[PDB]
Amino acid sequence: MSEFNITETYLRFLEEDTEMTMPIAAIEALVTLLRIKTPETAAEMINTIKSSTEELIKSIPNSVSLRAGCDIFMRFVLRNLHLYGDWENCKQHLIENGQLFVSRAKKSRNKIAEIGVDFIADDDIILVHGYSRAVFSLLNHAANKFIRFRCVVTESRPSKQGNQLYTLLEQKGIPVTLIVDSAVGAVIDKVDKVFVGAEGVAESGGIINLVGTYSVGVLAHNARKPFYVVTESHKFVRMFPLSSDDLPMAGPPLDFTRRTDDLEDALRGPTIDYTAQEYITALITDLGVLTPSAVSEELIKMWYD
Amino acid sequence: SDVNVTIDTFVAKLKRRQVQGSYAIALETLQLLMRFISAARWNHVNDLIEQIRDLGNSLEKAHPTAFSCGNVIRRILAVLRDEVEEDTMSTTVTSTSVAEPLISSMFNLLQKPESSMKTKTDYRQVAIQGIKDLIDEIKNIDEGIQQIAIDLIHDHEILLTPTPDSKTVLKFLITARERSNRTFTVLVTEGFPNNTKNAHEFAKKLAQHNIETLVVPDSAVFALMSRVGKVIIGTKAVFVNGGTISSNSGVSSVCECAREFRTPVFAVAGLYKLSPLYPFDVEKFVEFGGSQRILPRMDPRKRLDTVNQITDYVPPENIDIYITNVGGFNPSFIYRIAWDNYKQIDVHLDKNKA
Amino acid sequence: LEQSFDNSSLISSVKELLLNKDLIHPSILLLTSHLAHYKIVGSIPRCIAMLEVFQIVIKDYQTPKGTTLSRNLTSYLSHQIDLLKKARPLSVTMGNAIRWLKQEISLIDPSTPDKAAKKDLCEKIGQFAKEKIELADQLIIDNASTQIEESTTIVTYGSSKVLTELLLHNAISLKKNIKVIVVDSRPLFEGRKMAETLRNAGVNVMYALITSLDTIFNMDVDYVFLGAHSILSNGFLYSRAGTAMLAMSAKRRNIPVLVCCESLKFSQRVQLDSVTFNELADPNDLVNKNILDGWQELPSLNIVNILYDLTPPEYIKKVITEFGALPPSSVPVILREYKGSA
Amino acid sequence: LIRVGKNDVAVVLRVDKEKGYIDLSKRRVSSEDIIKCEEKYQKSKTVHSILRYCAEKFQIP
Repeated sequence: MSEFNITETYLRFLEEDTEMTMPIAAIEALVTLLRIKTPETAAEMINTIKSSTEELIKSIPNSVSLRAGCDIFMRFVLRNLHLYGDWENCKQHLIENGQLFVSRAKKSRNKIAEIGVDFIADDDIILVHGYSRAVFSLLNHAANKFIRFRCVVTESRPSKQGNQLYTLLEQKGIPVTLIVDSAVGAVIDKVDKVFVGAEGVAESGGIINLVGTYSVGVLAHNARKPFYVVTESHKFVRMFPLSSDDLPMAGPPLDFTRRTDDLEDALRGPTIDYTAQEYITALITDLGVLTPSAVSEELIKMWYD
Repeated sequence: SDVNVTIDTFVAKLKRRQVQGSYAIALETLQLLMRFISAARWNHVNDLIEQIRDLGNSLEKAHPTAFSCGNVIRRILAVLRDEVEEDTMSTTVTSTSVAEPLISSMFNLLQKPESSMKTKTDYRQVAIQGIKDLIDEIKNIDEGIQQIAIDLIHDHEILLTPTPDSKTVLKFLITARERSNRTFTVLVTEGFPNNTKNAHEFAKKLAQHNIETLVVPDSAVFALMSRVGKVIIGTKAVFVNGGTISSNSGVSSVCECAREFRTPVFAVAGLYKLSPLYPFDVEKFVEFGGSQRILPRMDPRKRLDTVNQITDYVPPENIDIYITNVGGFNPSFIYRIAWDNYKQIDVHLDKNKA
Repeated sequence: LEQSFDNSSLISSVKELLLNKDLIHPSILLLTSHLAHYKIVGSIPRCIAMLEVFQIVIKDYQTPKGTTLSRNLTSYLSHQIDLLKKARPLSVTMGNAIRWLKQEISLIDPSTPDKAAKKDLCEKIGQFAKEKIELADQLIIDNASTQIEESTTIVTYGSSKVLTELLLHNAISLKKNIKVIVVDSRPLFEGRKMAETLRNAGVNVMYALITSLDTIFNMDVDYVFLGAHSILSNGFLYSRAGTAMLAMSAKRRNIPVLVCCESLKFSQRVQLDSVTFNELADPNDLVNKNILDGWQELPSLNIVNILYDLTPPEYIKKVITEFGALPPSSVPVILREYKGSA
Repeated sequence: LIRVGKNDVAVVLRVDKEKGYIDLSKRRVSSEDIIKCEEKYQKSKTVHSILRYCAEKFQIP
């Protein structure tokens, strides 16, 4: 009898497929929590799932996609707790709704492409940043559409993700180079469109993914090239920062301590930046193309009370 | 019947530029849809949305670069879609009707498990009264403009306008002198070779009501951009970004010179000019015209190639406010008016769901 | 006469209404002479003062002979409004209280014996001052206190309205370290009213002036807070003048700007230019044989002052209200979903 | 915010016999039952206050 906390349920099926990502894995674990542990009373169910979400955030704090999944699960159990079935059917009604995310959010990524293929037009040199697999889910259907384009992939120092794209869509058959991440300003005068992928959307439209998407965003603004971001609808999160600095990793982004003998010195600054709403200009979700004030309204309506 | 000849004679009228602008094509396609709904045989309302939607698909496929004939049909599809839900919830005994206008548009599609009761003919009469109040909305769009834009303009400010060919700016700039007594002047550029038969008529109509006017040419607008405090745009269609599609020319650059001098940019617009689409590829929503009237040499063999443009797009960044008949709105708050008058379904208005 | 802005008739400087047509309450004459002569107020102090003097003027009914209480009180109270209209032009905390008050007058029924009129107007306007003002401000404190780290600074402006209690709460009731910088302006030295209270409570206040605004921002500085008089339909702020210069300087030197506001204070109207809808305020105050006497009788001289001007919404990082944080471009969704309906 | 701390009446839907994690309900409360249980609880408080100081000043369990 599993306890669903850390790895007795969650981290097992992350090794089943390296295509499922973190937040829908969190959705799958949280629905299979109360799919079995349903002790016929509406009180301790919500206590169990709130305890489970807080210990799962307590497992890995610096992967804020997890917070997005573990909080839209609370929105799911709140709205499915609504319609007021007196808990007599909801013990069966909520769990038969249940797996509609793993039948729904799993097949959201081609629904992204079905509305985002009509962005990359003919002969567009494209800049992507980091292994954001929804961007590749758009680009796969774009190359299957037989449309002519070129791609440029940045480095993802120190998180290594930029080396994956050049070994991902090269074998699909797209002419692609791998620029280094510092060389954006000398090339973004030539890049037609730039895509990124978020690990979170704030309450105004923000990109909380990686090391330097604020840098490539402010390069996109002072080259006046359109800065799109491909995401999907399990990436909304309540966390609305105000600076370019989020929750810390373990200390401040500006360390000034002493290296003892030979410890690592690359990851000493920040690793997850923030982008304001001005630098993004259109984001892609399951809900269509979505201007950032629309994503602000969409995350302002389902989070108030 | 005698309705299938009418819908293609209106198609062939809208192909070959016999109707133009944004007012006239909207009134004509609305007249055509009233002729259609007066002779419809649906037997169920979900058949009627298909019978009104394939017509819209054929008519949008006929001529995509005029949007007033493509959004009135979406708007009446929305207002006929709305009364499905109202009737349906009420009929069910168990939960009746919530009757709440605003809903979160993400999540309710992510939990799906699957008297005057029907009165089958009422969809016909409610579509006819929707036709009638669409007429009674489009025919008087200037009232909200002349109500709220005087709150947004002040007195001793010289103005610029790059769209002379709009009746909205003409009626507003006449009624700003007729009732109110705010004196000013209006610089006006000509969109050569298109608005040069209109900008001079625009200056004539403003000199009849004698508001201090003067005509600038296109090349002499940057020198006079430092003097002018405000521009104003009488647009043709405006998208969910606020990136509008204008009249003849000029406005893709003079609005940029307005943005670079931090000069405010207005945009008056009727509510029928909206579109729940998106500028996917911006050149596809831009009507490049003919090369006849920009050099009348007609070079036979030397044949220097050339480019004309009868549509200038502005992005939402260059534009500042939208004066509509339902209030003033940000360029980043044009989506919600669209979803207040359209739905998620009729933006990919096509039977072949690919 | 080149811009002719000094002849803007949005304020009328006529005084001394001697007409005895109506029973003007002596307390409301005290309130108007307390507002217009020596300005001791912000916006929600004007709202609480107006609300708790309308409290007294409904407690002193004095109904006429043949007229029902549902058919006299709105005209009587509108003539009470007219003296404040003469005194100082109204806030949106004036207007969104008085139109709510008239709507609650409207739903009374002609059966009250003028004894339960207290129990459904006094208690209900006390519930208004509770709900739409005070516990809303308590939600402002409990929402904005999580967005201040310890050992930081705050640059307010003028007299705050709600966030004086925020600075006192984060100073004393949560004991985290904080260094408030208060800056104000000629002629209504109302930042000194914050400085006296905050330093009397014992927090590191460092007063300044807006002419020296550069050297504040060259220190260790972040988290500019701003009290609001109203927030327009676009996102344009509207507050005491001189706000927007430190707003654009604060956004220029890439440190965040916040606005502590509540949902009573959002407005339906719309403007984008600063000197369009505005208040001229008594140009004799900008003198204190003086330095100059008589801008009048000298041809070609004028003295102007402005109370209200607009920060553009590119500058405000975060408007905070009692429902939650929000970008300033998204204020019409709380104009339409929550104001009035709550 | 205005309602927290203040007390009211509530009927009980379901109860775990071995867990304190138990539900309450006040939509399904009639108007008479409010006054009846309020009188019963005022009765309860005025028979608790007469034994609280007795046990805590005579110092017994």
